[PDB]
Parts: sequence; C-alpha cells; structure tokens
Amino acid sequence: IDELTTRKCSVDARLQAENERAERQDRGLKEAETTYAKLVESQKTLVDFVRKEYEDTKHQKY
Amino acid sequence: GSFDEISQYIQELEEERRLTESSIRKMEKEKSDLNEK
Amino acid sequence: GSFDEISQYIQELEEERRLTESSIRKMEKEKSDLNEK
Repeated sequence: IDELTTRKCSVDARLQAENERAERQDRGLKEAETTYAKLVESQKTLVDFVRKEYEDTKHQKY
Repeated sequence: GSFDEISQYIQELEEERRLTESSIRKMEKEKSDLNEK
Repeated sequence: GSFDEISQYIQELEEERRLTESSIRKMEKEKSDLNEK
C-alpha cells in the first residue's frame, strides 16, 4: 500500500503536469488558430486587391 | 506548403492535443485503479 | 495553400505590370514620332 502511495504520487505529479501542459497546448492552439484566421483574412484582402489591380491595368493596357 | 503546411502545422498540433487527451484519460483510470486497490 | 498563390499572383501582377509599363514607353515613343511629324 505504501508502494501504491509512491506510484499514486508519481502519476498524480505527472497528471497535474499533464493538466498544465495540455492547457498550455490548448492556450497556444487557440491563439495559433486565431492568428491562422488572421492569415486567412490576410490573403482575402489582397486577393481582392491583386485582382482589382489585375483589372485596373486592363484599362491602362487597352 | 503555404496554407497547406500551416494547416498541417495546426493538424499535428491537434494530434498532439488528441494524444494528450488520450494520456489524460489514461491516467484517470490509472489513478482510479490505484484508488481501487 | 495561399502563400504559393500569393507568391505566384504577385509575380503575375508584377509581370503584367512590366508589360503595361513597357507598353507606355513605346506609346511615349509614338508620341515622339508625332512630334517629328
């Protein structure tokens, strides 16, 4: 039963570390996804802008 | 590549989260088994 | 992904730019031709 206490405390100290690391991954995964959405909207702006300049030179061509 | 690789970056970031979730629940039954005996 | 499209499209923007900018120069050359005429 005391060997269990050593084992239980070992996994408990690892489980609380697991809780800390998992949340940190959860914290960064959300921030990465929000910054991902920043990149997703990033091209959408210039994609609209690359093809508006793509069309604006058409009049300046002919 | 480009948005595909960052998608894979998030994808593998999610698999690491997924495997972490497996390890979290794994330890719950381990402590439950320890608390059982 | 997007960045590959971003990189290629901006080159197409630049490449069509270089045609438009060059076309103006030869158009300006035609203007000079009218000046002698």
